[PDB]
Amino acid sequence: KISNIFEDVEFCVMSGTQPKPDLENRIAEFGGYIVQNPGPDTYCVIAGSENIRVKNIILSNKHDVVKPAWLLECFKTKSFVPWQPRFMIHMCPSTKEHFAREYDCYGDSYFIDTDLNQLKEVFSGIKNSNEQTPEEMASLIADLEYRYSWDCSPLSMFRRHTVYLDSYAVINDLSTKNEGTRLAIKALELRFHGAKVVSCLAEGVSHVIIGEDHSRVADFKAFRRTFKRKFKILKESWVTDSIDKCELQEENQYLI
Amino acid sequence: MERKISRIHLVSEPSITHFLQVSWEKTLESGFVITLTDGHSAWTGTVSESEISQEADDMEMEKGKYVGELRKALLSGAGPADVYTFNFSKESCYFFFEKNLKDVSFRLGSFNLEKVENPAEVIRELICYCLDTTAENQAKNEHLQKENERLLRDWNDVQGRFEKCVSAKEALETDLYKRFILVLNEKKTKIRSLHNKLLNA
Amino acid sequence: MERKISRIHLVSEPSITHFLQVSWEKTLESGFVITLTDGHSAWTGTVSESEISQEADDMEMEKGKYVGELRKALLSDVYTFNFSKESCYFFFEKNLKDVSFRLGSFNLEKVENPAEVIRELICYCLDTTAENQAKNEHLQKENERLLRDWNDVQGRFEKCVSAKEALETDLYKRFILVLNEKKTKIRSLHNKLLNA
Repeated sequence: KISNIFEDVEFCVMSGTQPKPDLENRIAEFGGYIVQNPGPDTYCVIAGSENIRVKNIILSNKHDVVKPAWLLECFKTKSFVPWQPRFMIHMCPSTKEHFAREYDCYGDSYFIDTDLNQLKEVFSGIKNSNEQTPEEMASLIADLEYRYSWDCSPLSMFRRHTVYLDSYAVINDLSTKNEGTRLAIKALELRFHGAKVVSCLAEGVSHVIIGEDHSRVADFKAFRRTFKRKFKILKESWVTDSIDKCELQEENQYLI
Repeated sequence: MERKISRIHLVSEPSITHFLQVSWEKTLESGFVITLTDGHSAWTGTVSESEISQEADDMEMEKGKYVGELRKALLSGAGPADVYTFNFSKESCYFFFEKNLKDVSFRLGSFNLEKVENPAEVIRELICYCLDTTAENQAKNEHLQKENERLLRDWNDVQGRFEKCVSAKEALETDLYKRFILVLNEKKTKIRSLHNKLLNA
Repeated sequence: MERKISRIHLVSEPSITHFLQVSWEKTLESGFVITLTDGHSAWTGTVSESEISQEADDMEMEKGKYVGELRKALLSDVYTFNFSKESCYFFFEKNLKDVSFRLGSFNLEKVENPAEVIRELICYCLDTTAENQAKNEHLQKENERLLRDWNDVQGRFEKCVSAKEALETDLYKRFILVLNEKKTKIRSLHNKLLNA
């Protein structure tokens, strides 16, 4: 019937059911053979979804398991499309090693420059993981900008600042929060340009930001005599003037 | 216990302003008291729940409707349309007021006023209440105008910041990509060179 | 034309309420008209630009805390008013802690309509009061509308900041995996070099 790129090529389809028998049927109208469990001549298994045979087929390493989107480019190109990482769910040892010569385990070449396209595609198979905390992401990010001189970028203008905004009628008392305030909007601006904003004044905050109420200024300067790391107190208009000229004004203008 | 001072003109007195003060508890329909004055004298009187009902009955007019008309006549509740007319004899002390529609005049109700004994004094009380009234509404205005300013400056300010932030965020992904590609392809320069030297090794 | 209205007492009649009303033209400094009433009778007085600043000269002083002492003392426990209907002399003096001294004193000259004067003054209140009520209503509905909008932009800016935070993290997370793979590769080859 419609082609035989697949003729004399044996396939196991384990998942499915994008549906397990649709694909076996389609394979079958490209000249190709189906087989209920894998064997010494089955070419690859096709893998729509995680599963019992599948999960298991991977745990042995005889076969090499490929996404359904591969067959669908073959069906669409009427051609026998060479395998590309983006296709592989799992690689059998021999094939793994053939592809570890040219490619990363995510699919980036060692030897050929990437691209917008090509890297989007790489990026595109991963979902993470959590293996990462906001505090953690921050430093990693921060050190990479430092490494690469991205640390003056606007959107990163404040990574290195850890800021307490005077948003609580009682310092550090979460239930005294003043809401719907020009200062609520300053927390958003600071965060949007990389700042770490903190609802607790404690050792390690580098900056505290006042607006128009100076009622707690003296508490702050009193707190700060007890700190080791001696935060600055700054006017709200610091943050605006920094963002408006797309780089840090700095601070001694804006003291206190 | 609401009151309501309203300035009028008598048909008898075209140019001279006159003041009507009504007073009640909170309906008008429950009855009300009703001083007139011109600066210089002062007349009073009382109307009652049922006198009102009778008056309406006389006019063959639905009661809400009628009280409608009373509030608008007596409380400065008048629409653009509405023309109301006020008539008083010092001499007979009779007060009546009417509405004027298709060039007819329609009497809306009447009063028996009783000229008042202490004139310069109720005037005093009256015009203390106005000072208090004007001062309250003044101060509330000063406050509302300041909030209006606050609010208008702060809305203008988030609107701009916000939109500048939506642009920057929408250009971010590609931007990161581009920084990532230059870094990875420099890495790959270094891979190639080491690999070739290993070939020649 | 400015103006200002003000309830007072006299020591001459301790137990009741009077009204002083001070009017002027574009400043208190041009000079001014001043009026007093019991609710019944009409008292007036014109003290203008030439003997206004001759006050602070025959006293040698800052017009400053004369002018400003008057306006405190006039335009509204411790000023003190005394007037007599026969002479028309009206004086006030600043009452201090255990001293006392003299501040001001129009030789008024009253007028003939005690009604025309009470008319302008009740009106003033009502006109000024009704004017504010209208504006206060509009301002109040304007301000609810400005707050609604403000609150909406706030919630949309909150989501845009979370989205920007999440977009970077996700994208750095997938970068550091790929970058790492270039450095490990660079390490083998470097080592494997040193060895061949």
